[PDB]
Amino acid sequence: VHLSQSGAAVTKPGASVRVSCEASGYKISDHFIHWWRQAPGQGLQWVGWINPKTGQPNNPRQFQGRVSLTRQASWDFDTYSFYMDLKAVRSDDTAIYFCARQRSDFWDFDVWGSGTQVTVSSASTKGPSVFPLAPTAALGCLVKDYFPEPVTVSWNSGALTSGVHTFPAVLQSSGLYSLSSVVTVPSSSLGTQTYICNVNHKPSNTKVDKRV
Amino acid sequence: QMTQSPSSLSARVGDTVTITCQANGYLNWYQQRRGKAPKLLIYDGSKLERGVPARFSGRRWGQEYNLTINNLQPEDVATYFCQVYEFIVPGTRLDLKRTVAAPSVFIFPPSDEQLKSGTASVVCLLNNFYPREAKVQWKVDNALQSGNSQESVTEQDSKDSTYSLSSTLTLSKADYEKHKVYACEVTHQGLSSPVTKSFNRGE
Ligand SMILES: *[C@@H]1O[C@H](CO)[C@@H](O)[C@H](O)[C@H]1NC(C)=O
Repeated sequence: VHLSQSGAAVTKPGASVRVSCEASGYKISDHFIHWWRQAPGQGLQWVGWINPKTGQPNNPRQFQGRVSLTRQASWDFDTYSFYMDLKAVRSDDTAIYFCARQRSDFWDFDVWGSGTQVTVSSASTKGPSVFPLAPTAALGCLVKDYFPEPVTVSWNSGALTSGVHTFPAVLQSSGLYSLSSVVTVPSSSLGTQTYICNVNHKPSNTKVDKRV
Repeated sequence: QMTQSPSSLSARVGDTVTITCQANGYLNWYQQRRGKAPKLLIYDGSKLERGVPARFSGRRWGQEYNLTINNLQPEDVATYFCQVYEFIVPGTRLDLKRTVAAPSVFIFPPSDEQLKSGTASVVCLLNNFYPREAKVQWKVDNALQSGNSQESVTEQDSKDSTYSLSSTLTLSKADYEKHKVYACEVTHQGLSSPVTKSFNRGE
């Protein structure tokens, strides 16, 4: 009994975004599918349910608003795709969206999708720009002004892992992200060792490799 | 009308922790790992979900629902929450307790490569401290900056059970050069006295 969700989505404010949930592995017709959403550092909020048998969502048109829940039956009935359409998006909508299965009539949710990030930002693709953090002492790299998430940071092409902290990216009023990656090492070994953070940003085939 | 207590728990491996909600109805408890989807631990007050260690259990008495974890393990580090129909409490962070540890503190002046871009970024690093509550203060020439700061913190470290925190003071090219002393002053439990690491032009 399993639920797989679509990949991360990015969209400009005022547009529409679709999140998909593929269900398989049981009598799918027999269980409601709920959608939940989780804003950064926050608790879950109910978004709605849909009945797989009839396609009936919890709010009827007159109440649905900016969200519309749909299904399409993979006619064998071994598979079903469930959709969450969000129209006229805004920053508020930025969050992880989960589909989940209602087991009993009483809303115990025993299976969850892995979740889908929906990032609504004014901006669009940009590779990051990397500046060094120069000095047991500490050294690092500031990975600044990229979009969208994510980036991967390694040191000495993966040969250095100990003492490495790669922090969560924060967001700026710029509307773009900045994160920093750091290592600590004994006050010696400096002049001895070549410290090189390799940064990657898939979305933009950016792939700098900077030294400290 | 549903509440949960408390908002944060630290416990030692092998210890027992209890988390309470106030609520009404068919209630379920979930575990959620920092970065992941919830996992059902108990349904309907006290029924243990198939496949979950019996060191989890739940007690209803009136409007009080306890979730109890006995013999706490390293994989129990997560957020826990209760849920009744559409309503899900914000939940309790549980972390593993360890000996108190003051932050290794450092500062990082703007890179000149970057000043070439017009934006300057000063960085502060608090490294490997516990417990996780902390306060950074950005001071320059004893001026107290009160906007213009980001903060980011790591998850509890799966090895040494510490946290780390990075704080980025971003300010324009001009207003940077005009001042001299840049200090980072942080206050943490494990530190007898707020301590500062402070630079300026001497390099
Ligand atoms: C919950 O635990 C608290 C503290 O352990 C205790 O006083 C109370 O008996 C428990 N509540 C229930 C409903 O078992």
